[PDB]
Amino acid sequence: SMTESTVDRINGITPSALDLIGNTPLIALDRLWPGPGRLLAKCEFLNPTASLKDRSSYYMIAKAKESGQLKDGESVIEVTSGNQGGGIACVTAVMGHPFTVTMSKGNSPQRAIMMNALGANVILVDQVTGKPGNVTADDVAAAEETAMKIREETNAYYVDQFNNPTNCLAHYETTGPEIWRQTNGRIDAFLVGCGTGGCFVGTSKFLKEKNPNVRCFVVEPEYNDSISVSDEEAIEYRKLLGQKEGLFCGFTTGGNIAAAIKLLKSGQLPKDAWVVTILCDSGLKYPE
Amino acid sequence: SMTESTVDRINGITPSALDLIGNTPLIALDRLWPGPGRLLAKCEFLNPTASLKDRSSYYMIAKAKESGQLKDGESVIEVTSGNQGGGIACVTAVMGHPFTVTMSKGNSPQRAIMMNALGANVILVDQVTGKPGNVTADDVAAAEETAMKIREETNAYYVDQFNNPTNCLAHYETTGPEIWRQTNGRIDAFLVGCGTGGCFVGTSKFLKEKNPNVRCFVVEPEGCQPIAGCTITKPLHLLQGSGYGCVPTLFDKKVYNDSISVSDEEAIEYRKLLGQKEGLFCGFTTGGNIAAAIKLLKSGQLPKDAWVVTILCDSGLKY
Ligand SMILES: *Cc1c(COP(=O)(O)O)cnc(C)c1O
Ligand SMILES: *Cc1c(COP(=O)(O)O)cnc(C)c1O
Repeated sequence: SMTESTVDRINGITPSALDLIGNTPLIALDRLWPGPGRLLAKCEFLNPTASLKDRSSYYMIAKAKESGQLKDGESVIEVTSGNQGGGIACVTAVMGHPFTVTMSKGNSPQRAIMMNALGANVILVDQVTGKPGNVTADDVAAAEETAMKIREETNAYYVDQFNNPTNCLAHYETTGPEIWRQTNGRIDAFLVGCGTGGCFVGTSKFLKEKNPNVRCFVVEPEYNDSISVSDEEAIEYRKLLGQKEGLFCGFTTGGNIAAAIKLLKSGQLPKDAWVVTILCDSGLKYPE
Repeated sequence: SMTESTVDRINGITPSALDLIGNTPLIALDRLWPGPGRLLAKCEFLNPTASLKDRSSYYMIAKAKESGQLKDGESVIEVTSGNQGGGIACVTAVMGHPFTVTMSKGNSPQRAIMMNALGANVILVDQVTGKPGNVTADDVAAAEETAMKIREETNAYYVDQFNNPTNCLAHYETTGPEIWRQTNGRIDAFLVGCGTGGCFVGTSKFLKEKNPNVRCFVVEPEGCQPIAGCTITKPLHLLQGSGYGCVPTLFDKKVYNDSISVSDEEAIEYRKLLGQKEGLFCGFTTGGNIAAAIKLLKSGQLPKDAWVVTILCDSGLKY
């Protein structure tokens, strides 16, 4: 695991890509936010598939293996067009698990490149109500139906990212503890968006144990509280993060940065507040 | 710099993206190569612009600042469609240097996305002899002419990646020392492709000082082996960022043992195998490096227990 590791990445040898997961830098965005207070963020784009999903992917596979639910060399299946696919693909490659992915033909082919490159068997499922570039709820229901049919036929382990509790456990045992150590306990708030919610629930649960006075915010597009963010704000702060800090990240990172700056300006926090967010993935994982 | 750093990235705070450069993991590819001997590789794709060019970019900017040649807040310009552009873009963003890039309209628009996202001012220059998707030497010469014209007006610092000796210095002072420490001195051979030649010349020079018995190999595309002295029959290959038809101007034959040739088909095969066996999606030059290192392990030219070290140059996502 990333918790018990004796691995020295700086001055030693890294046994495998699994040891590249977690213990990510916590960077100061001191140029983007020169004060008062400090904006810091976990560089989750420096995980081996360039997203925070390496953590949840690693936990969900590793814990299925430990439980006996997933046997050596046996098949894994997930429904995804996103970062979770790349993460599971990387973990299953190292651990020697055949991995099948279902996703809608609706997705840009670009969404399968990394998964396929890391040895995923990518099944493209016909759209039911959507058109190229628009994957609908019925398009997703169909991808799900294809994966369930394959799972019943093969008895592959279904990762079930949205309902697997080892998703949040990853962040409770790695992300949160790392932030607590890296800040030496100096942190007034944490904030991140929710897809599965693993990152927010796991990290916030751990931080509130160390210090219940830490304000944890969900970033909501268009638990202490929520901060709302527009697509225009996401785009603006994605660009500013690049221009000021030299980090090309995705749109959810734009949103997190824009929410964190609103939170620093609000006066809800002490004048000298240290605010921590997540740089979720690389900007390279997006077309155009 | 990356040499004097007290920064603790694991258990402390990373001041800026500059401190994300170098001290990259040296990974054991023990599944791709289960023995005998060992394949090791620097994860240069975990630099902040996902290429080894963060090192050479950082050195060329930092050393121009130290020399006085580049003043605070003054302009930088480079002719580039490549990983070097992203690296300079990242370094100049942190240090607050306006950065202008020239490149041929011939290049895919995709080649400008990262540079532009990190605040690079991208000037697209009309092709002279090439067509969309085919950038010729005359197309590149034109981009150069546009950058020199702009440089006359603005007096920007010209990075000059193919002629800047601080390119090699980067790898002499970081890459080589890291490999030497991370292996605790156990390395029988080093190998990497050559574009500018910084990585090979710098790393090899340092390793041969620690141990002159370390064999250092250049990875060359089949039919494009200038450094080996062989005639060029195939100018076009898939090893993007390396395998230029000329012996690089920064090349130093005194840290060179031999060349290992690789086909396009081998680059592709080992790019895929690196992904399927190790979970690392890297670029074409990484495919080539892995295929040359495996060929070198299988050859029997080295001891059966040999430790061979190469470079995972960039992410597969940059293509
Ligand atoms: C998964 C993901 C999120 C949200 O993470 P969860 O832990 O699933 O809530 C945010 N941004 C990106 C880019 C993601 O891939
Ligand atoms: C630049 C580059 C090389 C060559 O390294 P040099 O130090 O320029 O010789 C190899 N691979 C990739 C992907 C590069 O970008």
